[PDB]
Amino acid sequence: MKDHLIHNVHKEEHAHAHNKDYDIPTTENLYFQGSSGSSGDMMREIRKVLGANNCDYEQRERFLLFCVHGDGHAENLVQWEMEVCKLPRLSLNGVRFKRISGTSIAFKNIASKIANELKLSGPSSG
Repeated sequence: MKDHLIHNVHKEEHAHAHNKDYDIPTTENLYFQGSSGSSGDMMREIRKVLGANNCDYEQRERFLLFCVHGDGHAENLVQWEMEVCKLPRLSLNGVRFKRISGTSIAFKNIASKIANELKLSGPSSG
């Protein structure tokens, strides 16, 4: 069971709401929205961002990739896993950012960027 044939199905919808009214918990996890097709593309696209930001990743599970950023040393280094999943409630591939190690500051400052590239929501701390 190997995908030998290519498949490019892009969709474009103009139905959404522009409002800043969300309820985020106090836990240590960030949320984002902005799928680029199917749960698969997510992996491909996402990874693309890392490579661009001199960031490496270690695939663990079919829908699990160990993302990591490296600038110069640990202080700047940051490890986080990105799992791709979809729920009926939100009905939108919810990409959760789990900080395995490193620092919050860098963990966020970088989390905000990745989103920009993946045309993801891009939530901030207000």
